[PDB]
Amino acid sequence: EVQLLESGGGLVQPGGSLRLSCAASGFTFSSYPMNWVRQAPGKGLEWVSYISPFGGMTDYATSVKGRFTISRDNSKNTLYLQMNSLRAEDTAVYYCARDAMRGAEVDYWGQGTLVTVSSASTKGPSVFPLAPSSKSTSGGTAALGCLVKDYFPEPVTVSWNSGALTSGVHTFPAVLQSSGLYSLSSVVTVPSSSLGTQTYICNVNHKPSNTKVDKRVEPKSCL
Amino acid sequence: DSLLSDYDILSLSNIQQHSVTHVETLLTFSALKRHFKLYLTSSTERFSQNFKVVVVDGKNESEYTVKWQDFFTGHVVGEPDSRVLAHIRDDDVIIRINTDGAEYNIEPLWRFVNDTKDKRMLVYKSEDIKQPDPMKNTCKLLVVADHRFYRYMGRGEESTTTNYLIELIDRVDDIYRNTSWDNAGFKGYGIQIEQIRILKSPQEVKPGEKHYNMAKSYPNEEKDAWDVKMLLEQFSFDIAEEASKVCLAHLFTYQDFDMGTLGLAYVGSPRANSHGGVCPKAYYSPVGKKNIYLNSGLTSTKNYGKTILTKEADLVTTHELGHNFGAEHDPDGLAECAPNEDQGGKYVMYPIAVSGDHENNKMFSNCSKQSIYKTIESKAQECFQERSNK
Amino acid sequence: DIQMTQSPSSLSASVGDRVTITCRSSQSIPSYLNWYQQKPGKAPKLLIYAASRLQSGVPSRFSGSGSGTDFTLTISSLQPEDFATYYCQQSYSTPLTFGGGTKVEIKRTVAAPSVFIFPPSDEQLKSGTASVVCLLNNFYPREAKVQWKVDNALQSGNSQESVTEQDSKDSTYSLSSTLTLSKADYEKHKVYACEVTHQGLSSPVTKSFNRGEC
Ligand SMILES: [Zn+2]
Repeated sequence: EVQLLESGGGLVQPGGSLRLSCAASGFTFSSYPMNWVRQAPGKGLEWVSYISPFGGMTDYATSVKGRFTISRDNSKNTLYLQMNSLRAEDTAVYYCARDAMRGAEVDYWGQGTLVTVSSASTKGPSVFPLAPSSKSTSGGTAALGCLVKDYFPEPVTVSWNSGALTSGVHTFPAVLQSSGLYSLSSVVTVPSSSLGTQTYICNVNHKPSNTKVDKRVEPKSCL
Repeated sequence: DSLLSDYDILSLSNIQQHSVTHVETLLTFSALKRHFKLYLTSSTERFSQNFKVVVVDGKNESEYTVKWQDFFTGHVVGEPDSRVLAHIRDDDVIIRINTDGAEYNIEPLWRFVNDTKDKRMLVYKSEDIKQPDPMKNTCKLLVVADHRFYRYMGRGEESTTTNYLIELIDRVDDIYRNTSWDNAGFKGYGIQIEQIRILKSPQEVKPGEKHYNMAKSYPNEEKDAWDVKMLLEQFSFDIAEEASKVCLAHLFTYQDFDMGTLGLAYVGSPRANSHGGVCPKAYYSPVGKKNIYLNSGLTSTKNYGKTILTKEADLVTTHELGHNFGAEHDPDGLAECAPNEDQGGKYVMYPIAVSGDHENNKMFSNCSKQSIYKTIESKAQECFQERSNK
Repeated sequence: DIQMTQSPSSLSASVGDRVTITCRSSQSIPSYLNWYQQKPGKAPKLLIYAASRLQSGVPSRFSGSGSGTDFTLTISSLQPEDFATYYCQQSYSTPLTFGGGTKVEIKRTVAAPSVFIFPPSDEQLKSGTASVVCLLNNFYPREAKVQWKVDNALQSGNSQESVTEQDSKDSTYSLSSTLTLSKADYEKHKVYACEVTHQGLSSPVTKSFNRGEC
């Protein structure tokens, strides 16, 4: 049961520093070389760093040559990746991969720490009504959801009706806004005959920041 | 310099009369409290037909003709149960005598008094230092002596360096061949030199580069020595080409390691998926775009600023080679794996280095012999050649 | 520096169809190329190493071949549990970099998307920002992008469409474009509309919702 737990990773301003660690367990750490691999949000995934089994030969990618530092305390059974002078482009999920002690591939990966960087404090999500109306709705095409905008960090779990339903509700990947803050609006379509009959109240919760947001909107057609 | 108890001084030219298959010897000297009448033999065939000694340089290489008339091996008169190794030259003398349990050793004085021009012997007893299929029973081991070892323990001369290296390796092989790894007839799976590489000068490197022979140290130039693990890793990286065709590749160096350690080699394992140990198992590394073979080793012959005696150097070498042969450091919890000082003293493979405390300090513990047997049983069928000599 | 390429970037196949993935390098990697599979939301898992060998743990349907420059990964049968993005990696040089990424999803029948747009709310009017989100639900395939600009407006970055991930059970796609508008353009933009373009649809249904006009 080879498990590679990772720690660290959070909202940090540009020019900061992080010391996220790989709590490698279940195998002989001292003999296996390791790699540090990143994954941009919604994009491809690229290798970042390599370290020799004893820490002798260490080299990085071309983009992190002078800003990163990888070290191993084999006594404490843990792999480190100290990065300084972080940049906005470094927003990525950082996986810790164990290089295959045979060949040159990798067998087992970590779970990744969502290292997000921005000069924006964790602000509580705000929800604006996607209210149905006589003039704004036509036919059976009905819309309803939580217009969550200007929230930071991610992730935020999409719980609807106290999280009763987890399938059939489309949770759009959160999309960055022009203000540099996350925003998502999960929407599921239901028949118009039950638009004003059954209550459709959506909920959102921010796990890392312990921010729970719920906005109540009366089912009215407005004008 | 004067740390051990018995360190009586001898003069080679005056006391060693050296009276006379192939060439016999009946040399004698009045060392310590014994007349020490010896009997020694040497021959051409004692050296391998592929025993090539290369003294490397910066892009240049040379071959040194080993004097097979020199390295002696025989017995003490009146003691047929004894075993004595020796190496007699005009000035170079490295003799080691085993009889009645007690061990008598000889070294030139120039290694200790910091004056290389002194000629004298250092006779002492190691007990008084203050502190089953044959034909696949030989691991061709490659000897590497970096620039520090050649400059400090070889007077700057290649001949002394290779003579000392061969004598120490013969000592280690004599230690190895005696032990029976299974408490049965399965004995004699020792080592043998295939090729000695003597690095006479430091290897110039580009700034920011690394080498196991450079004139600095990796972790910090403030210290005068490398980190043990980093040095071993770099040596394995650099010798990867020359370590492919040899069962082992051992590096001999001269620097004062931190916290009193002297050597550390990659631990062996009989498992196929494990790399590092007796067999040259393959392991690729994208850093150098080359295969890396983890059948390496390391032996420093300097602790606490003073050159250590040949007995402690031999002990450190066989400790590193036992680590290579699959053994592990003895567990201090059990007295059967490693007893206290009174009942024979610590065994080999102890976490700390013990030079000559007691008699079984040169003997492998069964608690560490089992692992060596496990590794050898699976690696002999793969990377063990013939003895090729006597 | 070794540059690595994958083709096709996104391909569709049935359950029984034979999917072949081509991964071409910018050099002649001797034999060190290996593939990975990552399902959305999980760490990548290695399938094939040395470009011709299968890992102990991956089903024997995955086969790899190709030496020198041309490298290929082939899966004989697309079992419904192997629908995830694949990255090919070279492990020859120090800056070992992975491929761009190929994605495989369920091939189904031709779909008929729907059209709907949501204007900014009344509370949005007093908020100071007008946000418009479109509604595209239960459509196939995702390879249909719409970039509709209103009355010569510089729409970039903000007009980032949000599309859900291809589930292996529901297998339905939902899309929602993001349109950002200022209060100043409310008077100048008297026309509000959205565009659709899909392989199923014969004509672009211009679902336009103006204030009081449809
Ligand atoms: Zn040791």
